[PDB]
Amino acid sequence: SMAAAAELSLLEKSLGLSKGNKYSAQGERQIPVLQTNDGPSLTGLTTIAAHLVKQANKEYLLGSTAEEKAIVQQWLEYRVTQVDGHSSKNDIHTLLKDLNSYLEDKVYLTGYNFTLADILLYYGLHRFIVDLTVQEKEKYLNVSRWFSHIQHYPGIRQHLSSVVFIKN
Amino acid sequence: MRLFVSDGVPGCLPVLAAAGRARGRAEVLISTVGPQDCVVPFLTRPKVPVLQLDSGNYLFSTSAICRYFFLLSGWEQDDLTNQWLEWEATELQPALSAALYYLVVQGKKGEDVLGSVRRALTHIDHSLSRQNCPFLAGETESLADIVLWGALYPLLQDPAYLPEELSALHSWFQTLSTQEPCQRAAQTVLKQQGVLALRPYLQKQPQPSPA
Repeated sequence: SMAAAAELSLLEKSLGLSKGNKYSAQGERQIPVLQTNDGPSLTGLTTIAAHLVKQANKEYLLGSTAEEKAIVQQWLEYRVTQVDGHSSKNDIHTLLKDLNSYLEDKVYLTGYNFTLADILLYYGLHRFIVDLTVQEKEKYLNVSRWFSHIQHYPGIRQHLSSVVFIKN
Repeated sequence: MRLFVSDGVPGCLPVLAAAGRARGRAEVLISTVGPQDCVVPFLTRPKVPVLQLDSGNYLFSTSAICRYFFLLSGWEQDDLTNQWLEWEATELQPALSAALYYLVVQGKKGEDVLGSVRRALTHIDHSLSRQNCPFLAGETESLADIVLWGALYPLLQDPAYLPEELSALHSWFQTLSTQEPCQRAAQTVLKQQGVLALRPYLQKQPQPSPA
């Protein structure tokens, strides 16, 4: 996976934060830590991410209803427990299959609104999707469509490699 | 809405405790299903608890389900609560899973069980102690308390695994357990059987790392 500090720099930019925060790392898993303004500590990738979203005044990215907020947090958790818990190509195929089924009738993770869940799942899946064969990208067509859409969403991709899709 | 639970699945503890928060906002139907039953259409492998929302979407994460119930009651997201829920997911659950493995699958006792969670328990105790409030983030129990109580209950319901030097933890845990929704949840999930009820679920789990 991307180092959390690298991911948080990406997110900051996507958000439009000026800014540059300094993140320390805690424990053996190098969990990111943010010295807040001001000034208790905030610890954990998705925790800090939701704080930056508020800081940027783009809280709609966290969901606009009770249901959407719950769904956003479910996919953020999924990102830090399921996606970051695998490597290479094995396990990942069950995951992709499930994600593929879920996205059959959805543009974004929550439905029709783009959220922080889409950003972080895209950052988290990039290392796997970039290694997919043409065959696999056709097998997981709904994942491909969602990923292709996010990677062109304004200011989200940055320096990350574009993945070739056809259409579709 | 319909909430799907199963006997002896520990994840059903916090959701059952949280479900009352939906009162006056929506109706939660409770449905008991089998361990290998697949309720979520997009998930290959059986998963419980699951909440089928009135919109037809599914929540398959226990913490997200508890969050949704609290949000319906008017609760508002805060950083401290997110911090606790992320820690519960990524640091406590595997520590707890390992301890419960050694305890209910491999029949160990004492520090062979406690060893894998003492660090986590101590962290909770020290958080409660440095705060002057009785609950994790607030004057009254809230989302973080229910989620953490739900994860801890299958182990800490046995006093052998709640070290008394961790006095803040002990007080907090005992207080939550005696609240009515927590009492009802423990009865429904464990019935009367204590921790043994969990055995079948714990068998299927991956094994832990090292000592």
